[PDB]
Amino acid sequence: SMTKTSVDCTMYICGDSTECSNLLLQYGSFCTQLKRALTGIAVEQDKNTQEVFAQVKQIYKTPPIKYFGGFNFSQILPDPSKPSKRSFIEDLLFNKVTLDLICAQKFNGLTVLPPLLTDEMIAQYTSALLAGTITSGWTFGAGAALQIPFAMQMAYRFNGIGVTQNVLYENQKLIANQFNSAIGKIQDSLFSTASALGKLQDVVNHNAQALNTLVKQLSSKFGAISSVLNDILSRLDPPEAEVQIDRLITGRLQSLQTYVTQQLIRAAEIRASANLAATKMSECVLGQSKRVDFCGKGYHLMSFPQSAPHGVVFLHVTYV
Amino acid sequence: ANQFNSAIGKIQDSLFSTASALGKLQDVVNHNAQALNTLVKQLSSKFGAISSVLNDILSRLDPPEAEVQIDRLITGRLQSLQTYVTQQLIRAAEIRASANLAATKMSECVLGQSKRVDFCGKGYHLMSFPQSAPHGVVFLHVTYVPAQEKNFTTAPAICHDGKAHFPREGVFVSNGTHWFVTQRNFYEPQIITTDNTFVSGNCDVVIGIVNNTVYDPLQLELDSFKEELDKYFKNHTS
Amino acid sequence: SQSIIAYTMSLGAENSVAYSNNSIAIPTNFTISVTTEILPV
Ligand SMILES: *[C@@H]1O[C@H](CO[C@@H]2O[C@@H](C)[C@@H](O)[C@@H](O)[C@@H]2O)[C@@H](O[C@@H]2O[C@H](CO)[C@@H](O)[C@H](O)[C@H]2NC(C)=O)[C@H](O)[C@H]1NC(C)=O
Ligand SMILES: *[C@@H]1O[C@H](CO)[C@@H](O[C@@H]2O[C@H](CO)[C@@H](O)[C@H](O)[C@H]2NC(C)=O)[C@H](O)[C@H]1NC(C)=O
Ligand SMILES: *[C@@H]1O[C@H](CO)[C@@H](O[C@@H]2O[C@H](CO)[C@@H](O)[C@H](O)[C@H]2NC(C)=O)[C@H](O)[C@H]1NC(C)=O
Ligand SMILES: *[C@@H]1O[C@H](CO)[C@@H](O)[C@H](O)[C@H]1NC(C)=O
Ligand SMILES: *[C@@H]1O[C@H](CO)[C@@H](O)[C@H](O)[C@H]1NC(C)=O
Ligand SMILES: *[C@@H]1O[C@H](CO)[C@@H](O)[C@H](O)[C@H]1NC(C)=O
Repeated sequence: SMTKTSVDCTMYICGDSTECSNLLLQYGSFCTQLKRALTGIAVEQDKNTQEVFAQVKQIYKTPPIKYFGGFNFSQILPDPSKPSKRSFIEDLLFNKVTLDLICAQKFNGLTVLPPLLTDEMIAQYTSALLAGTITSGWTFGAGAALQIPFAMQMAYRFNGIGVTQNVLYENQKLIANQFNSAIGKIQDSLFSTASALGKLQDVVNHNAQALNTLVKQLSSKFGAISSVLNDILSRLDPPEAEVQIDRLITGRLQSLQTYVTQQLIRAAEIRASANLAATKMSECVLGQSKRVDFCGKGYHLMSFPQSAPHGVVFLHVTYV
Repeated sequence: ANQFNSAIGKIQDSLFSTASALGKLQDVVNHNAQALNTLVKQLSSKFGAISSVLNDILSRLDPPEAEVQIDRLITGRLQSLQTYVTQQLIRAAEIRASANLAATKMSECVLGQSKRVDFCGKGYHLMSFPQSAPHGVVFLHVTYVPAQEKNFTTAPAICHDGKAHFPREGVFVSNGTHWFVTQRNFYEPQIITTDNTFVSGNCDVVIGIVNNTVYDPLQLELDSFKEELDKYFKNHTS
Repeated sequence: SQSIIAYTMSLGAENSVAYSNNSIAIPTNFTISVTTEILPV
């Protein structure tokens, strides 16, 4: 998802000016269109988050004993010693990706709407998905969660990639050690190797830059004597004022239309990304995929979800 | 067959009662109608001109003075048209993505059986049926849902004669006293046999292995007739 | 008498899976489900 933004047209174009508002009434329903488009974008952001993360019927919990055949899930399991019961990896993700400019943006008609699902709720959904996948395999995604020992589930996954289960039962300690080493290296490689995790910051930067450009366009005269509405109203009669007011109205309306169009295009891109993320949650976390390179490089065994600011992280466990 | 008939009968109610979807088609229709309504309503805006009617401006002004109002109206209506076409392009891209998804679902759920989780409904996809709807498609996904789960004790392998036995296709289960092997998605207990199992190594590696008897039909028949042969030889000799 | 009430979202029922060391759950029945998916074309 991305930041949900609301714009007051009258405040942005004709801030607390009645003459400018009366002149802006002559341009029809452009601003109702802009408001509708922004509302659609915000509702779509909430829908994106719901379709990615609300993929569990029940909030599954892991038993108090955290033994799963030697596998080490504590770095991705919830931490009760936290206000938001985020995991180690999730806490790292939220600390490294971080969302005056904000005051000024809020100062002329541009507000930011909070997401419907809080970060605590997204962490709860991720925790339920993780508990379901490590206590019941892929059964919880097709109906009731049926418990199975984790070693036996991993034997099922080995069968699903063409390897007999005796191989896993005879190399269980080695496989657990390798998984533990890789999941330990995740906490370094996620933030050191870079590659991705720049996508979330790119989304944040794009939204912040768009809002900054929109609020900076209020300092342009657009051919008028001044960019301040009060100055024009104080230094001219309404006949001569109307020309400058109309110039400012045209410029600010063009700025608003440009911002809303770029927002619509970016929202379409984010919707495509969220549909991909929902498909990956269904086919990599709720099941075992046979599609090549859909859930990581190699023969996909399983996947684990983690929540990140405005995004999701998939830890793909594969056989190489 | 009875379950499928009941579910397909409930479809005719749940399609229009439970709502959920089927609002997407009406949303598309409403968006298009609202866009056209806004476009045709923008013709009543003066856009700074004396009037929004072209005939009025042409009748009340000379071409020099008329041209200014005409240009104002032209700019306003051109902006309205450009806005409408841009929103139409974005909505057409969204509809194209939806139609690509629908074509993929028709290929992979109606023309085949999908192993992709939740691509053709919730549960284990059996089949799908297409139906046409105004400006859209409806997929009736028939899936298999496990219903009545029972609790069993399970082991990764069975130790019989210093050999570890693994199920060929299934899982070892026990109600508490007896050990069987069953298919993993439906309880159908079968006696553990060399036909249902394969051997790999000894019982010193697998964690959780239990002793249980693995029966050999071949050896059963062999020693069963060997006992009769021994009795025959005993009665012939003495 | 009904009124407008505000509340915190419930994400779903809490279900502690009876995960164990040698325990398995296996279905003895099944249900044939027919669900509906509407897609604009
Ligand atoms: C699983 O069985 C092994 C093998 O024991 C043999 O087979 C059994 C079915 C039974 O007939 C035994 O009498 C056979 O000896 C068990 O290993 C035995 O362990 C006991 C206790 O330490 C020891 O006295 C025996 O000598 C062992 N047998 C051999 C052949 O080494 C093993 O303990 C069994 N596991 C469980 C959990 O019961
Ligand atoms: C499941 O088996 C594991 C592995 O042996 C058990 O974990 C051990 O429990 C014992 C008993 O207290 C401890 O001494 C060991 O340190 C534990 N090992 C590990 C790796 O944690 C576990 O207790 C078993 N589960 C049940 C319900 O008995
Ligand atoms: C498996 O489930 C089916 C479907 O629920 C059961 O069939 C039902 O049986 C009850 C009891 O006899 C009847 O009242 C219902 O009318 C039946 N339903 C249908 C759709 O036929 C069936 O008994 C279950 N079987 C087992 C072995 O548990
Ligand atoms: C499990 O995970 C944590 C986090 O890395 C680690 O410190 C701990 O030692 C692990 N436990 C075992 C038994 O490997
Ligand atoms: C299996 O046993 C556990 C522990 O008693 C119980 O909580 C659980 O509901 C049982 N599962 C089924 C499917 O009956
Ligand atoms: C387990 O199944 C066997 C074979 O039918 C049966 O004889 C035995 O009684 C069962 N045990 C229990 C505890 O139900």
